[PDB]
Amino acid sequence: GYDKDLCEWSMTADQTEVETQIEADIMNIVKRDRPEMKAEVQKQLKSGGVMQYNYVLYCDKNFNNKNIIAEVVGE
Amino acid sequence: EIPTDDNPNMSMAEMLRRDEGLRLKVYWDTEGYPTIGIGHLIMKQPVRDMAQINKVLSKQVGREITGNPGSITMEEATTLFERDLADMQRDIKSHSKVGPVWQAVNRSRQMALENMAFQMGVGGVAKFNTMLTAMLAGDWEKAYKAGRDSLWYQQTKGRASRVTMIILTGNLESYGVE
Ligand SMILES: [Cl-]
Ligand code: NA
Ligand code: NA
Ligand code: NA
Repeated sequence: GYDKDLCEWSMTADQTEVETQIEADIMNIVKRDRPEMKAEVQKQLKSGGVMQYNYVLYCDKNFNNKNIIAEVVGE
Repeated sequence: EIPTDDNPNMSMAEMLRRDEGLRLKVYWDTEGYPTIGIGHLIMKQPVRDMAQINKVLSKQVGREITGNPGSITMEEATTLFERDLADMQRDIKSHSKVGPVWQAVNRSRQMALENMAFQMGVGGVAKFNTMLTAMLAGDWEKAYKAGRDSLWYQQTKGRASRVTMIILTGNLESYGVE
């Protein structure tokens, strides 16, 4: 998705703050859509990282954020 | 069967902004290495001292980096990316293990290999012996299975899933490219 404020902030703010926000947004989508995947998503955020998802989540209107679950876990 | 895409409508810049994200200030990767831009590794050491990081980044960018965390512009992120992409694309073609595979496969499968090399280096891709052997033989199912039988797949499963799907199918439908 594209959100002007979150795009700019995620590109520039303190890593820890940005990762907290990305993780919260991902976990909200997980809870809404596929709540059974919560722990699996968390494992992959820990092993694979969090920051990389800023662009698809906030800086790209061509990405539908519902697809972030598959983006993280692969299904 | 499943169609291949010999001229996929996606650039590596697009693919890697998606997979690597986009930062205009320093962050640290999962190995603790200072990074910026689109997966631009500033130093291959787990340095946290921003004065040191900024001095190195200043040389790479060409002007004095300020701030903590240090900051670059979008133009500078683009310039760094173009160079990193050029380096990887040259080296993936020449390496004696990965290169012959790259030469033999279609552009979609090349992008899969390039994506891996941007993540782990050309030398990292070269460790996928079984996968690369299978690709050179056209045994896409064996290559797919080998790629998923890896620490890479367990640690970055989402990215490895969509990349291995390219290896299997020869198209970029796993990245939304019809
Ligand atoms: Cl340090
Ligand atoms: Na923006
Ligand atoms: Na460019
Ligand atoms: Na190339």
